[PDB]
Amino acid sequence: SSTTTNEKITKLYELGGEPERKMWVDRYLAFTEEKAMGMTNLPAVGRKPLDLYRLYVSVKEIGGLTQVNKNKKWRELATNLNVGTSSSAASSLKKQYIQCLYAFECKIERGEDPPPDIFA
Repeated sequence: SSTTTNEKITKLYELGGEPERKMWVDRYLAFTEEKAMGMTNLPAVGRKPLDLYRLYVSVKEIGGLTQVNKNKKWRELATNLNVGTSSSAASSLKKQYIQCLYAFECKIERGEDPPPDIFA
């Protein structure tokens, strides 16, 4: 069945070269453990684990967060990360995409964007 990859963390697939993404990704995990939402793997897909980095660069090329909500990009990103592309893969990756990002989307764009003199 679908289920989640045996990989709880994600910073593992990137130890050097991506200090920015490994940090945000490490925080996302520290965020899930913060509310005890799941000390185990949860935002993992069929094959590969989270792939937040590959999903972050893909979502940007996709067009944004709103595009992946009405442009049938759920099956696209699903095919980009190799998960199935059949049917349930899109619906699964859809919930996994929002589970991974969404709250993180605001924790990566809103405020994260170089404080535009934003009250600072």
